[PDB]
Amino acid sequence: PSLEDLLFYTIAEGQEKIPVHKFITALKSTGLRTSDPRLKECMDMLRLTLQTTSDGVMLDKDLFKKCVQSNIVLLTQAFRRKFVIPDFMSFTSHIDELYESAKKQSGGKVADYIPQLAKFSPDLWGVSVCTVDGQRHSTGDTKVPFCLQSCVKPLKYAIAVNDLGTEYVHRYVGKEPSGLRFNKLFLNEDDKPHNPMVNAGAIVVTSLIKQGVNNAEKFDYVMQFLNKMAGNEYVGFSNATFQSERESGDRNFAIGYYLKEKKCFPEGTDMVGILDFYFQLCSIEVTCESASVMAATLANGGFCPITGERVLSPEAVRNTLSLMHSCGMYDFSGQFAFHVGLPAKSGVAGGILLVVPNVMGMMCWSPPLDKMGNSVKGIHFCHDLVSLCNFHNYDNLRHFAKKLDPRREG
Amino acid sequence: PSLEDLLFYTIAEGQEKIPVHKFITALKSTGLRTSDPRLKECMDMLRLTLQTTSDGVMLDKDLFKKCVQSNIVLLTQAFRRKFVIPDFMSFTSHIDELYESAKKQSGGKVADYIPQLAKFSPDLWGVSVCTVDGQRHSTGDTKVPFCLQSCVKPLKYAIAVNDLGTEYVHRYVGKEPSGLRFNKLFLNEDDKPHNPMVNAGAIVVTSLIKQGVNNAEKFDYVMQFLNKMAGNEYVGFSNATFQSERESGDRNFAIGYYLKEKKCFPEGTDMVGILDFYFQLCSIEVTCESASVMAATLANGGFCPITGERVLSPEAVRNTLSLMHSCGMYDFSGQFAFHVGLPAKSGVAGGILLVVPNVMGMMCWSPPLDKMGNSVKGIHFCHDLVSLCNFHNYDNLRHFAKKLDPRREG
Amino acid sequence: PSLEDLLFYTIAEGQEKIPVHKFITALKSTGLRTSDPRLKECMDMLRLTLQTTSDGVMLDKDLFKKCVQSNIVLLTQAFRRKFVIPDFMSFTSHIDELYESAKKQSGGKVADYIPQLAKFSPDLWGVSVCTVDGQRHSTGDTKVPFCLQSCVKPLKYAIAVNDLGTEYVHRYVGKEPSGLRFNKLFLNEDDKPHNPMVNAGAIVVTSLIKQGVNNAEKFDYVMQFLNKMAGNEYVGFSNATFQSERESGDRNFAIGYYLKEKKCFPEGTDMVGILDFYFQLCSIEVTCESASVMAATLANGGFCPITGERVLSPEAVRNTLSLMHSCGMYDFSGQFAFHVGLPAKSGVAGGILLVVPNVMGMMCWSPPLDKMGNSVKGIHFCHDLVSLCNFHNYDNLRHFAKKLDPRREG
Amino acid sequence: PSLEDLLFYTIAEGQEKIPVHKFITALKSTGLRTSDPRLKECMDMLRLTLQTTSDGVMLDKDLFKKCVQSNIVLLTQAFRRKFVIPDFMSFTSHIDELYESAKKQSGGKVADYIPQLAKFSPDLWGVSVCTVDGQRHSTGDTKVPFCLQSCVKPLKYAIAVNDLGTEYVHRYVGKEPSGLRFNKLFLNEDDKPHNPMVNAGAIVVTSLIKQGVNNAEKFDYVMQFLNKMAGNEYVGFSNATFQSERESGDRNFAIGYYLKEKKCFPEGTDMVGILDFYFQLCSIEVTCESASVMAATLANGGFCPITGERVLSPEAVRNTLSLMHSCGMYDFSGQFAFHVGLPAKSGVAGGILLVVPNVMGMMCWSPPLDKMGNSVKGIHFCHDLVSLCNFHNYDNLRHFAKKLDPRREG
Ligand SMILES: O=C(Cc1ccccc1)Nc1nnc(N[C@@H]2CCN(c3nnc(NC(=O)Cc4ccccc4)s3)C2)s1
Ligand SMILES: O=C(Cc1ccccc1)Nc1nnc(N[C@@H]2CCN(c3nnc(NC(=O)Cc4ccccc4)s3)C2)s1
Repeated sequence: PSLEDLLFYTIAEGQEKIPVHKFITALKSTGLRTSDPRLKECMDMLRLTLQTTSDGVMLDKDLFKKCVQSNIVLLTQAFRRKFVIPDFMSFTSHIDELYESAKKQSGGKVADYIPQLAKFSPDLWGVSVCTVDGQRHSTGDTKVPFCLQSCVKPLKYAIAVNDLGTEYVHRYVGKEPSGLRFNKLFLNEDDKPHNPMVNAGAIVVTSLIKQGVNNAEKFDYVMQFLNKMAGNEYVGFSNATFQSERESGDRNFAIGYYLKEKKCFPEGTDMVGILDFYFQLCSIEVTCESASVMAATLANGGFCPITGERVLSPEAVRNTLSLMHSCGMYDFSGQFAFHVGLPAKSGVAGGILLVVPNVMGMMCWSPPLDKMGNSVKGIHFCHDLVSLCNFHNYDNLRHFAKKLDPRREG
Repeated sequence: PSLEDLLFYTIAEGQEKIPVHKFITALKSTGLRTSDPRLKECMDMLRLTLQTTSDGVMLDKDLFKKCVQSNIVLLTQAFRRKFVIPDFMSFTSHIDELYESAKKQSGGKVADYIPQLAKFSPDLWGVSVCTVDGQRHSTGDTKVPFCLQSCVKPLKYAIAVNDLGTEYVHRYVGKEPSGLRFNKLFLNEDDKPHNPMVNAGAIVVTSLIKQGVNNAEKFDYVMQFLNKMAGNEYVGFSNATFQSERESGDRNFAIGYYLKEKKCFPEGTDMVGILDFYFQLCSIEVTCESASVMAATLANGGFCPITGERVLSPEAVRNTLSLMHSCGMYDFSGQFAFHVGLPAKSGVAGGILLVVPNVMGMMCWSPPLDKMGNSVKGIHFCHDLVSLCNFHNYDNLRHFAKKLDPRREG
Repeated sequence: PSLEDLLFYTIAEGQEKIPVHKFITALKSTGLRTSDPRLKECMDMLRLTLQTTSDGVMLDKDLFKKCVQSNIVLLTQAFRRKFVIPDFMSFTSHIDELYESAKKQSGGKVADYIPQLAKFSPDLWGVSVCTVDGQRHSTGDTKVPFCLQSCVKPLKYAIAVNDLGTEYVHRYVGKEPSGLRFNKLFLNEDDKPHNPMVNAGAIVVTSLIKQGVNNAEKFDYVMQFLNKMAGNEYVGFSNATFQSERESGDRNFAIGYYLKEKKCFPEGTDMVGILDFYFQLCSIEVTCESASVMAATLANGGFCPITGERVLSPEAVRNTLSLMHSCGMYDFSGQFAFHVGLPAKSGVAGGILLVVPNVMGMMCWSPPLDKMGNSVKGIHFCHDLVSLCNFHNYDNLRHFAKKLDPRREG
Repeated sequence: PSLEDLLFYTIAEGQEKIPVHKFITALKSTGLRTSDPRLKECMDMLRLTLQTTSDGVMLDKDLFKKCVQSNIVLLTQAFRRKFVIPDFMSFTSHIDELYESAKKQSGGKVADYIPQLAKFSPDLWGVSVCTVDGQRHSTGDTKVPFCLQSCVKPLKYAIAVNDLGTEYVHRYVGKEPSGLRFNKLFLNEDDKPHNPMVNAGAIVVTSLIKQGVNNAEKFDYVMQFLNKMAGNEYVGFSNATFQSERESGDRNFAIGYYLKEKKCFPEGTDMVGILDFYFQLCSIEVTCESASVMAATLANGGFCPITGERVLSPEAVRNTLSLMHSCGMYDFSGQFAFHVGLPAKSGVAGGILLVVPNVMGMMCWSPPLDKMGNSVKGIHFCHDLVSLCNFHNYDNLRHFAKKLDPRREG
């Protein structure tokens, strides 16, 4: 009694033959996209079958077997409800409601210190989800590209820890929040930036990645790596944002000279070059969708959930998630950790990279920022989400009052 | 047939009768203690039956059932390996190795600013575990009473949030680490103490509890509360420590007057009484074992694992777990959060209250402190614990390298 | 058949009955003594059986069985050559050659040092062997009482590590030898005595044992511990040696005051009293034979060989053997470790307590000392022993030139 | 019956023929490598058989006999579980766990001295095992070449004693640790370096080897010797490390001139030349794997375990193990001897040559050293190994508490 034929009877309902669209609809209903890279062989085979059998279109036990066999393990887990969120449909309806609520939150100011962010409508609002099992949902403007900006800080920190290890990286950068009123100070008392999520800390992390090669390869190396975290969905680049960011980055240069003088960099660092590399990494583009997959890779201990590819070490991902928890939301970091209790990173373009460990990754995007620099609708959404679901780090998985748990059912 | 007989033959193993000792030994190996409050009916019925047949002492099926039917759901759960740590006997052997490794860390200094702590041996060292299912383990000096000191701070903060709610409580006290810099200041910029885990914060929290009634009743109420938390295991009081603490609390009187002048207290507070109540709370005694149960209540969403009682609202436990993560280990809070990733609270007696959410609570106790004020062996044990098991809060449950996961049979 | 009968036939050579004396002669030849504590039940039963009849005395199978059934495991082991040295009769013959050869080393000088050792005569010379299986051999003056003097140092250090543990004991004393040039300093750079085998170290170890009771109770307690170690063989006390020790004790008082000033003792120490306790411990009396048992308890992982009792924890015995290796023979410790490769401890009375781990314990005793303070004859014998047998710690058990291995048969 | 046959039925299980892969799998599970030089005849015959029969490929009892006849003794020992560590599979699993435990110890600093050992990273960590029976296991970075450095000191001292005797060699060098730890001084009071494991002792030992010929012959001579100890596994040379060591050896030139002036060399010694030879010997290269075989030769009384060849005299190997005990780990020598109780030698590349007498040889390697100059990870591993197994010199083989003994089974 193979997997293939016993799953066959599940969708077969008791009939001899299965509608192709009935299979596809059932597949989608689990939250998997038909374009999922782990489902390619099966999708090619279904397409091929539609060609070679216009006499249909319905799958015999043996025909069904011939399509789904190469992707059979995934298809089972999907259809035997063993995914991290069993009732993904119900969950996405909740996501949509959360979305509609934050959509009514119209305040905040779009960043305008360079013309490439002043341009973005205040009304763009997008939310994407990717579970650690690759289940997907999106609502709103989730295919509009925007710059990562500071959302890239944890990503490049993760690359650094991955390539070099914790101990080395943290010779150069600390692992703690500054404390909300040592905002302005570049260095902690050990003459290290206090953590990798502040600009000074990010600038030093940037200086550690791929030492020795030029910025072109350095950038290519980081771009490859983001491609994998995103399961090869959209990772772009804004040159316009880069040119603007470098021509108006006085404080970043102020930080650059300070760090150099305090000898914060590895020997042989070309600081002005590192600053230029730093502006490039800030100008790297995503959509909500592709970024949600990056977040999911961090939710999934370093494996990209839609390719099954190991992208980062567990050590790299844990460190990163630790610091997004405590340092990722600027001056709202403590507030956020307290009330939302999720690892997250915001950016000046309006992105909030969000991780729900062992469940899912998200990217919420809306350009208007609050006084602290976080997307208004993103922050509102994040609070609501943890109000609804027992996703708070220190929520309990067995005793959680009236909170809903999307990891269960009846 | 039914649960009791189903269970009966499991322990029975083909033969007709079960010896009582063979049932008791079977039960212990699940990690439940025979004195478990939820197993009282069963043990009462065993004592009656061991009175009935000095003739015995076997148990046939209907007699076995007579003993266990009242506690059958718990006993089945225990015996069919449904507990949070299925192979607990393997897990305690790991705890024992961890224990012996920290035992070799003989450095640090016993607090001597008051004589009651000076007298404690630098060689006392105990660790106690209580899982969210009531499984128990201890190694070392675990029934020796010692004062909570600052380990009580999250307990009384939990009580305050439980009785009054988050929002009211945090009108008087903040929700963020000061961090590690700065760390002499009594108030943040909103003129609130930074958080509940610092002295200034604890003092203010102490003032919110059971307002209106006198300090004798307040202490009573908190004792009863700590009783529920410990599942009625050992909670006491060191009057000697109380006297020492109060004739040596210049700094907390300095804090008290500062807070009073800044109007940090609720209207109608007698600040000097509150400072007397706070010193009392610090002088409350526990053992490793009874404190590990309190920690398990926090691990278990507010339900005391060995009684089944709801002690704290889930709100209270979350808030508390949040602030123990970022603020619970003094100047080592950030390092500890980064490296151990567990909510914890230390005290100057050498206690470390440790919570592994959804898994277990622990108390570690060894009087010698490091220069930050944390128990040396406790700190070493805690690091090792998380080097071994995937208990770090930002460990992945599915992809965790070569860490051990005690929640699985692998 | 059964083991008693199997054993019977062995000792009965097909003959119908075993004479008692024949069984006794057969038993002695294994190396066991008839007075062996583990063989009491059997000897009690041979005494009773030899009372049943004026003469007799034969034992048929059921009578033999009657006497030997209580101790059959040990008797079988002895008779089927399972003892650590199978051909023990051959071995004692080579102990005797070694003895006679050292007997011709008449050089050296008795400690005139105190009024009690000056009368002890340079012709006395005895060597006793006790293996880890209780096999015994003696040659020369082995029942003559003499004081342990510094041979007591590993014994009292073992007691301390046994009662208090390694980490406590070594807060007070070190675990290395100093310079052969710094054999005059009392303290190392951490202001602890160098190790337990020097006077300053021994004095500090003496202060650790049974704190809180008077020194007459402390002395009793060490004597009790020393009784277990010798399997209740001779342990005494020389008041004479004690008096001359305490008057000629200027350097110990010098060390005493130096340790006091440098705060080397446990809090609440009466240094002057400790010196007096110390003088008593050095004046404790043994014979060659009883001391060899003490040495064999150390050879046997802390179990006394002729009684089976767990006398010392493995930690105690290992710690003790390690420090006898490097620190046990004064200025000759280095040369002795290199050439003899056995843990040993000498004393000014002429004694050398010798441990061959996993094989045997020995006491060698001969009052004339060389210019380093070690018994001339003892040192000569220890050299010859390791020249003859592959007992050196860094001899190879498989490839050992033309050395003899007593652990192996033909 | 013939051994070949008796062994045949073992693996035959009950069948008439043995599948070749099944014999190979059974062989390797003993820990023997198929590439073992003692198994060459058998492996050649098996390879030949696989050629001369495209059939099977299964061994008749007659065919099997033809393959394994010439190596029958060793194959018997291997299959009848008579190797020093019977359950090698279980042991290697324990090696791996110790490995993973030391792997999380990322402190220490790579030996920066004249930047080019700095070329390979602080992340390299490998452990290789070779038993005295030739059983092999490796984990981590064990085929990366690194320079012996000071790890070569015991090897060239063993060569010297082998060729010259103990008496000659120790006219020129001492037998003792410099004591507590002055290796400020080059000479002891007899104007001899203290022992062969200090640089002045190593330099003087170097001057002893192969006197009369030039340095290339001397070097070839020691290299062929190293080839035998390693069973002809990798022994190389780093010219890079040599030129470097040669231009950075002021201290060694300071020692060289001191020794010359104090007449420490043999008559006719060209000191500056000897220093150059000395630099070359430090620059000799091994892997973890080949070095483990060297250590195993020392563990096996001077016979290389994987060739059965006599490389060093028992006197040479004993002398070397005695001095590795007390003088092998720099300043940690006393502490290491106490806590680990194994002969070991560290080098500044991060290697630790470790001998467990009569059991196995090991090489641990991790470049980051501690303040004393010993590999952080190696030291951690060595401590953990002796905590786990009863391999400490002065562990007892019969009574050893909770330690595991891998020389045993049930
Ligand atoms: O803040 C204000 C006034 C203000 C108030 C309200 C609104 C607008 C302006 N002015 C500033 N001047 N300079 C600043 N930062 C420079 C650059 C980085 N830094 C250090 N980084 N690390 C250092 N080393 C340390 O140890 C930490 C430290 C510094 C000061 C006090 C305590 C600790 S200095 C020194 S900010
Ligand atoms: O100010 C705010 C609001 C705020 C917060 C953040 C940013 C802007 C405004 N709240 C508070 N002010 N003062 C407080 N505590 C009392 C008074 C000062 N103190 C000392 N702390 N430390 C003292 N001694 C020293 O700072 C040298 C020293 C340094 C190193 C080693 C030894 C001494 S006095 C004890 S709470």
